[PDB]
Amino acid sequence: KLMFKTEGPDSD
Amino acid sequence: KLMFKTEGPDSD
Amino acid sequence: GAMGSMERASLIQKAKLAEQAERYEDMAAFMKGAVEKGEELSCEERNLLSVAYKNVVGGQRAAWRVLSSIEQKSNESEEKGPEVREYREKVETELQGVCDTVLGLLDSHLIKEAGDAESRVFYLKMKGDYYRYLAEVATGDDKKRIIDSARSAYQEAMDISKKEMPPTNPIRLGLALNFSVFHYEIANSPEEAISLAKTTFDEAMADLHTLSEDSYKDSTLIMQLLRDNLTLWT
Amino acid sequence: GAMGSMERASLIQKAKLAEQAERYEDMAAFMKGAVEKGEELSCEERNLLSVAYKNVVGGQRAAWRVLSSIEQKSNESEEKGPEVREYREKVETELQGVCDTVLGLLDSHLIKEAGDAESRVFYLKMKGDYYRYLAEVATGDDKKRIIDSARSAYQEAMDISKKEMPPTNPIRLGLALNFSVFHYEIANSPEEAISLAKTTFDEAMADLHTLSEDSYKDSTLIMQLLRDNLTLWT
Ligand SMILES: N=C(N)c1cc(-c2ccccc2)c(-c2cncn2CCN)s1
Ligand SMILES: N=C(N)c1cc(-c2ccccc2)c(-c2cncn2CCN)s1
Ligand SMILES: [Cl-]
Ligand SMILES: [Cl-]
Ligand SMILES: [Mg+2]
Ligand SMILES: [Mg+2]
Ligand SMILES: [Mg+2]
Ligand SMILES: [Mg+2]
Repeated sequence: KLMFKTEGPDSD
Repeated sequence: KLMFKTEGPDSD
Repeated sequence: GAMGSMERASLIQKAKLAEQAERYEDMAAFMKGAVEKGEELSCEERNLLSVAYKNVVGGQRAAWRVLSSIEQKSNESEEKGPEVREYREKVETELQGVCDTVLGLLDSHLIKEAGDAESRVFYLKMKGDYYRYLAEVATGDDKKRIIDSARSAYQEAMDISKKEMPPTNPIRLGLALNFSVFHYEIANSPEEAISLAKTTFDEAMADLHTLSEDSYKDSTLIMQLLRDNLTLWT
Repeated sequence: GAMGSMERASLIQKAKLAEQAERYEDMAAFMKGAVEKGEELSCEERNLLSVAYKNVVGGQRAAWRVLSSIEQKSNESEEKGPEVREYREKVETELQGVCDTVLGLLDSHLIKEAGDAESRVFYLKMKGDYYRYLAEVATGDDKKRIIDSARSAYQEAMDISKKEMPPTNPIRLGLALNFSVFHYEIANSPEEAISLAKTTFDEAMADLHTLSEDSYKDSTLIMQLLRDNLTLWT
């Protein structure tokens, strides 16, 4: 899936 | 520490 | 529970060590133990709590998406039995458990003792985030209520942030970023998402002149994430 | 134990799914369950077992090294209390537990039922590897015996591999690679390490002409790891 930017560590 | 190459996934 | 015998300060120290060692499950357990001491958290401690659980749930989310994609392909061929569904369900249940744990800490009793904007907005944003992660995997008769719980937490956080924080405040910016993603792909409100991201970006831009060099870097980092999303969305 | 009620084939299937999801703790638990069914493992299944535990112990080793480095610096300042040592000890104990689990599977009863060179050498190499990981963290009155257990397992594997496998065989090559690292930094025998890596590389080079394109790629991949180490060592 295309994941959009969210706050904090991009851990997924 | 400098780690040398060992077999398989370089998981450390 | 299991951290009950360890000093609060030792738990915090070990959370910082666990972060350095990339041991995020340990980091989360240490910070859960620190929360359960009953004292409020400082800004640094709040961020240790959030970073720990974000890393844990992030691994679970990524794994869930891999398994869900395989499962959908299998439905849509050749029938392979119940194993893909079972294992997706296993990871899903673990993920829901982490979200429930975080939500439990926020409800007992971090939010009710949080009076300053920087703590209260931080925790309400977290509440929105972990209901959002529950929403990502929700399919049953509770999905609408989970989505509304996320919306409600984000909206309370937004209302406080607009009254009590400048538009460049990094907590306010990260909240708006995450609420805009909530709108885009959980609430199926892409226009609301775009509006929120644009307005947030523009109002922050106009307030950058008030900031020090260091605060400028903090704020523009998150502004770039809003722009990244707007570029994908428009 | 906890996988006793799941079909062997379902455990294998879920190990493959866990690998795709980068869920290596799950992958290891599934493969432990498969081993405990009591049947021998195929080549693919042996590799699933090894990849799973290598990823798990690799994270622990990396974390242990971070914490050990912090601990040494603290000795080497300002005294910070027992926490660094305690947490290094925690990770160390977890690491030792994983090594003991793998060694237990090999001893009950993978090695004793392994008669073909490709299975027996694979398992004896694993035995050397997990005693080597124990040696990396060993400091007490058992360190010499742990090191000798690693040496003994590697040496039996080497003796079989030289009699029963061609010099390009990837299992044989990976064994020699790992035994050379054992020599270099566990046994404090850098000259033995260099000799073994050089001889292994040269004898493999001279046998490449016998291989298909695909086998050539498999063998030269591991040969490059020998060269990488020789470049650092000479
Ligand atoms: N251990 C971590 N991951 C973090 C610690 C802190 C932090 C917060 C306050 C005081 C000292 C450290 C973070 C933080 C969050 N807002 C700004 N900061 C500082 C750095 N930009 S993040
Ligand atoms: N699931 C994994 N990580 C692996 C699976 C297998 C494998 C082995 C035999 C048959 C089918 C697959 C591996 C393997 C190890 N030696 C060669 N191979 C094949 C690929 N080079 S590795
Ligand atoms: Cl399962
Ligand atoms: Cl500890
Ligand atoms: Mg479910
Ligand atoms: Mg339009
Ligand atoms: Mg110890
Ligand atoms: Mg010399």
